[PDB]
Amino acid sequence: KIKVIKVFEAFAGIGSQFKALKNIARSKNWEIQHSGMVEWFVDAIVSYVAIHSKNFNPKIERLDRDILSISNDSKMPISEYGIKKINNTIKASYLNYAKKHFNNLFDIKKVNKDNFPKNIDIFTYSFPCQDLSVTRSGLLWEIERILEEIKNSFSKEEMPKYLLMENVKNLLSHKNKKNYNTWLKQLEKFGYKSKTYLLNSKNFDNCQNRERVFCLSIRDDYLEKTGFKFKELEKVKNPPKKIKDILVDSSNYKYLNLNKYETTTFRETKSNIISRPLKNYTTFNSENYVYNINGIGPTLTASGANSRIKIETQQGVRYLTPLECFKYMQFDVNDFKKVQSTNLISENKMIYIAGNSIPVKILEAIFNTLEFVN
DNA sequence: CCACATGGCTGAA
DNA sequence: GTTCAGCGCATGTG
Ligand SMILES: C[S@@+](CC[C@H](N)C(=O)[O-])C[C@H]1O[C@@H](n2cnc3c(N)ncnc32)[C@H](O)[C@@H]1O
Repeated sequence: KIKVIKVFEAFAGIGSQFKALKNIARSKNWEIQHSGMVEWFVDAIVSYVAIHSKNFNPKIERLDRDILSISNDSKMPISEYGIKKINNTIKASYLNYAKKHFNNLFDIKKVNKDNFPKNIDIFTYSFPCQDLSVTRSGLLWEIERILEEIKNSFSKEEMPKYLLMENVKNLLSHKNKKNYNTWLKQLEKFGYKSKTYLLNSKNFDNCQNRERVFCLSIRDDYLEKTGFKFKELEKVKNPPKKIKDILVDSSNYKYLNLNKYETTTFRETKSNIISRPLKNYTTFNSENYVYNINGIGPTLTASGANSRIKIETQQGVRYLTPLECFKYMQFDVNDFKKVQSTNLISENKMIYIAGNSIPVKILEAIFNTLEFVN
C-alpha cells in the first residue's frame, strides 16, 4: 500500500521540496525517491548532498568529465580554471555523488526529453520575473522547451503528475501579473490545471514574515482520475510563533556595539513584526532595524540587509546565526550540522543558501493536499 | 501630494 | 576571479 513518490527538483538549492516530502511521507504512507534534480551552484550541491545523502563518505576524487556547467557564485558559470581547482578534491566527490545518486543534470539548458525522467510524480521549479517577457525567456523558456519536448515524446501518463512553482511576491505585481497569467494559459495548453496561492510563512508555524507565490498544477487527466480538488490554503492561520522560540543559547555570541546610535521604543506593525530603528546607522532603511524576539522577523534574504537580522536579547543585540537561519527556514539542527561538518561552506554562504530556500512547513502544507492513485 | 511598510546589487580591496 | 560592507527605491496600501 506504500506509494512511491518520484520527485524532480529544478533549481533545487538545498532541497527544501525534498525535505518537506520526507517530513510528511510517513503520515501519507509515501516513499520519496529522487528521480532527478537540476542545480548548478556548487555550495548548494555540496549542502544538498550533506543534508539528504545516506551513508555518503566524501574523499578526494577527479571531477566527472561531463560536469562542466556549474557555478561558484550561483549567477555566472565557472571557468575552465575553476573546474580544474575542484578537480582532485573532496569537493569533487560531492558533485560526482549528486550526479550519480541524485541524478543531478546541473544545468537546465542541458535537460531534454532524452534525459528528463518519465513518470515523475512531483516536478518543482521556479524562475525570475524577467523571464516572463522577451513570449518567455531565460530559465522559464527552458522549462517551456522541456515541457514542449516531453509532451511530444512521452505518453500523457508519463508526463509529471503535479508541478509546483515557488516565486517571490513581485510575480503578482502590476507589471508582471498579466504575463504570469499567460504562463498559466501555456501550462493549460500542456495539459495542466493550476491554482495560484499567495502564502505567508508566518501562518505556517513560523516566526518569519515571508510572502511567496505558489502555482500548484495537476495534469488534467490525473485530476479526473483522482478526483483531486484544490484546497484553500490562503485562509490557513496556524498559531503564531515568535523569534524567541528558535533561538539557540550560547555564552560566546558576538554582540554589536550600537552605543553611538539613537533609537526609539519598539513598535509592532500589522504584520506582527516588532522593530525599532537605529538613527545615523546607515542610509539603507532595511539595515537600520533591530527586531524584538517576542514577534516575528523579516524575510531572510540570501545577501544584504535581510541576511543580517539584528535581534535584541538580554545579552545584547546580535545577528541571527547560520544555525538559527536554518531553523528560521524550518530545516532542523541536524541538517545544519551536516552542512557545517562538510567544512566546505562558510557562514555567509550557509546564510546565502538558507535565504534562497523555502520555509519547509509551507511546502508540507501544499504537499499534504496532493492525491495519488493506488 | 502624504505616511507607512517591506524586501538585492556591486565595486573596492 | 572572490568577498561583503555599503548602499535606496520599487511597489505597494491607506
Ligand atoms: C532561489 S533558488 C531556489 C532554492 C531552493 N528552493 C531550495 O530549496 O533551497 C534558485 C536556484 O536555482 C539555481 N540556478 C540558477 N540558474 C541555474 C541553471 N542554469 N541551472 C541550474 N540551477 C540554476 C541557483 O543556483 C539557485 O540555487
